[PDB]
Amino acid sequence: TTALVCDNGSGLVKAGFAGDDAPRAVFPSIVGRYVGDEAQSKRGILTLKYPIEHGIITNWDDMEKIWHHTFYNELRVAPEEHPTLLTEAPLNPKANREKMTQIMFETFNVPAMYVAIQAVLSLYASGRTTGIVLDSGDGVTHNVPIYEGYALPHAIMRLDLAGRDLTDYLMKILTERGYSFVTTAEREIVRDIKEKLCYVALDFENEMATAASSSSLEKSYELPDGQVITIGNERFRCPETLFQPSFIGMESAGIHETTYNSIMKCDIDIRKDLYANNVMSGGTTMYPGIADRMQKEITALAPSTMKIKIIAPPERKYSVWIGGSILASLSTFQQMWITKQEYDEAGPSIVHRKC
Amino acid sequence: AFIERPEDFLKDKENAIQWEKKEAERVEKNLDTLEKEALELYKKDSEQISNYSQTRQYFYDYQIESNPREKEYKNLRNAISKNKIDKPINVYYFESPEKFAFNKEIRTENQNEISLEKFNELKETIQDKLFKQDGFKDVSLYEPGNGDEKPTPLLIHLKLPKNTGMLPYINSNDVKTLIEQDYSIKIDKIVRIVIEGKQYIKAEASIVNSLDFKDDVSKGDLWGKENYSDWSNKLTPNELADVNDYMRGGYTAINNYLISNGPLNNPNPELDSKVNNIENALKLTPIPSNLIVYRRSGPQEFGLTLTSPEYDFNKIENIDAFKEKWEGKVITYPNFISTSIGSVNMSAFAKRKIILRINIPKDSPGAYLSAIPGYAGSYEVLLNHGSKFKINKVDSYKDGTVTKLILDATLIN
Ligand SMILES: NC(=O)c1ccc[n+]([C@@H]2O[C@H](COP(=O)([O-])OP(=O)(O)OC[C@H]3O[C@@H](n4cnc5c(N)ncnc54)[C@H](O)[C@@H]3O)[C@@H](O)[C@H]2O)c1
Ligand SMILES: Nc1ncnc2c1ncn2[C@@H]1O[C@H](COP(=O)(O)OP(=O)(O)OP(=O)(O)O)[C@@H](O)[C@H]1O
Ligand SMILES: C/C1=C/C(=O)O[C@@H]2C[C@@H](CC[C@H](C)/C=C/C=C\CC1)O[C@@](O)([C@@H]1CSC(=O)N1)C2
Ligand SMILES: [Ca+2]
Repeated sequence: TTALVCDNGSGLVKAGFAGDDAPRAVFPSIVGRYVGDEAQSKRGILTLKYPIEHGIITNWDDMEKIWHHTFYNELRVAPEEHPTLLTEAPLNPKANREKMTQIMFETFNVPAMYVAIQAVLSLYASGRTTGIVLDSGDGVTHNVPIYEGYALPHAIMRLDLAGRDLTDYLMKILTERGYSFVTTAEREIVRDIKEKLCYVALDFENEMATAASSSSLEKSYELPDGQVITIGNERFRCPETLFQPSFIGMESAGIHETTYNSIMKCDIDIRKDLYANNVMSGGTTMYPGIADRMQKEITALAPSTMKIKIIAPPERKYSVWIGGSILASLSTFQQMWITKQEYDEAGPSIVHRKC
Repeated sequence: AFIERPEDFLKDKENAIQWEKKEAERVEKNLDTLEKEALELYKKDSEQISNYSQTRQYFYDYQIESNPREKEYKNLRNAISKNKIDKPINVYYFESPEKFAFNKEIRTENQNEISLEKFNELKETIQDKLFKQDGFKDVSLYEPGNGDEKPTPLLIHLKLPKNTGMLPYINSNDVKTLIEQDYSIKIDKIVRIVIEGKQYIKAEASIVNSLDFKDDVSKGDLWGKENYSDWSNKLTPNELADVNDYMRGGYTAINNYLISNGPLNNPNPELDSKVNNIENALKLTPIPSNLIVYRRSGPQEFGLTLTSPEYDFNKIENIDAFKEKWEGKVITYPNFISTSIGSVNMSAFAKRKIILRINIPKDSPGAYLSAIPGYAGSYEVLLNHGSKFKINKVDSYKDGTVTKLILDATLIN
């Protein structure tokens, strides 16, 4: 009776019930070869494996295990008893969404389901149907411009640069400082340092002079064994990578430039609406200073008369999930569910007609 | 003069000029006001207008679209392509030897002779190469002679086929001929001649046409889908499985296996089988026309990294060093290699500085991958593992403040 909302990410699954204001369960998107924190409790005879890569499901057997674990272990429900809303990346291939649909109906025997675009859900969580979304997670970042509830596929930008790359970069530059962060467990520690101490500088070259000249930017962090370490310019060099991907050897546009490129690929008539509704979602948009920095970078690229607004809600770590919870619980959405009967009548390709 | 023009006016300057004068007068009747305007602007700003016509296609789609220089480029190109010759004609023009990757003087302008030394060096340099040409160019219907202007020691004598666009026009006292280059040049033969007391190299040249979509990625995508829709449905389940695995990111493992020479010293039957299937997929529907593709290379393909001092092509010394190392050389990729039918810059490789511009002979192994639903935004042509490319010529251009390189290359296997 109550619908399920399962937001499947490269790093984390966020799962819960439509109508709740937060996911009941958030757990790592890993299998052992065991799922989640079980997959690493016995990671000996086994190795941690991520089935979703850069936002796309790449292993269907492993993903079935993730979804198994979601229904039975995390939410403690029967799939046969709950319509289930799944999320997907922008530009998810059509064969992927067909395969998600097949698995839901033929493996899990759900009474109904639906597949929603993550960026559209996050926009909707703030009550908008028009805007440009920067969605940045553990594995992938997108710019998705949306006009009156429709994602605009020809203007979507994708960068394979996100939180896990930032973590790995932080391990490296901390190691160059004189520490040693290299193992899988140390990678978890540095993710934690990243999530607690990093920020985006408003003026990067300025910030690098300051730090070189004072201890004013230094912060301390206590390791699990009680060793306390110091972190300095690494705090802001780490997420600076989003704006300067050459920091990790990438020759792609940074997130400010992809946001501008995306807007420039849209019809000229709607660009002002996009500039006025830049919305951020996902864990990798949580850095203090990121909204101000994006404001400054986009101001430099755009016409001098352009009114630019960056919207970054405190909840934006879960705004895809929240959007799914709102959507799945709307009166006017109920006609949109794909029922098991519709699946029987029409193939997996029923997803394309209903979404 | 005869009633019908010759294919080559040779030294008959008086008839060439008169004929082209009548031709300029006839074509005036087919150009609308905007095209005539385009011609007038070209007369006034030819160098910059030609320069734009050579490198316009390498920027972001939206940067190209909003450049006001597009209007002149489009309107002039239309004026030219309209007026198609109905049988071949030979033309004459001087080039810098640098244009054909001879980066030194054949002789100085004050010298009258060319050494056998230089002659043979030039021959070895421009032999067995297909040189890509772009942009607007003024040519002569007659061979320059006593009292004609001759800016370099290299005269090109080019044969242009039927249906070549040529725009005859008058610029004050002079009768001219405009073309837009859109082909590759083969130099069939060079000879040393004498004009007005000085030795010149005369290059006997012909053209090779290729499909080059440049920034028109929609036209290129239509062509690709046109030719590879049933290739998509003719693969064995094994081949489709392995191609999709490759495309889905399996490429990194497969290609590293290949580059590290895994088949030799660390065989892996599972990977070998995939390599074979992908190759067989690429031989299933060979590239059905001569085609130009574009690849934005990582610096590691040319033995550089992001922080290599030698990757700063804003310094001419680094361009020279790159040319000395790579220009005229053949390079091999043990890996399968991705290219696009489009020349436009993209977000994912916006800052890459080395562009490969590759001529693919008809019937080469290859496939328009983007004919498979799922990820067609690449406009991708996958080339076979172990491909060899001859680097014919290295050009450079500015992308904002950043100097980037265009490597004119040819697939030779
Ligand atoms: N680069 C392009 O112009 C282009 C064109 C079409 C599609 N794509 C798409 O982008 C992705 C492929 O990206 P890519 O082609 O930039 O990655 P790639 O796999 O070709 O390159 C990965 C890295 O390895 C290097 N490399 C590749 N071959 C090498 C060799 N033989 N020796 C030394 N170094 C070598 C590259 O410089 C790069 O640093 C695919 O999804 C593909 O469909 C890229
Ligand atoms: N406060 C924070 N500051 C910086 N990064 C954070 C913060 N909180 C979480 N992250 C990072 O965000 C990522 C997880 O976010 P999210 O759950 O949105 O990604 P995902 O959906 O698993 O991945 P993707 O959307 O790329 O498929 C991790 O890399 C995590 O370290
Ligand atoms: C609090 C937390 C947040 C998180 O996002 O974890 C996700 C998932 C995690 C799986 C590996 C181990 C089992 C994690 C176990 C338990 C809980 C999740 C940890 O791999 C990440 O850590 C990677 C590596 S480091 C980084 O930047 N992304 C992202
Ligand atoms: Ca996500």
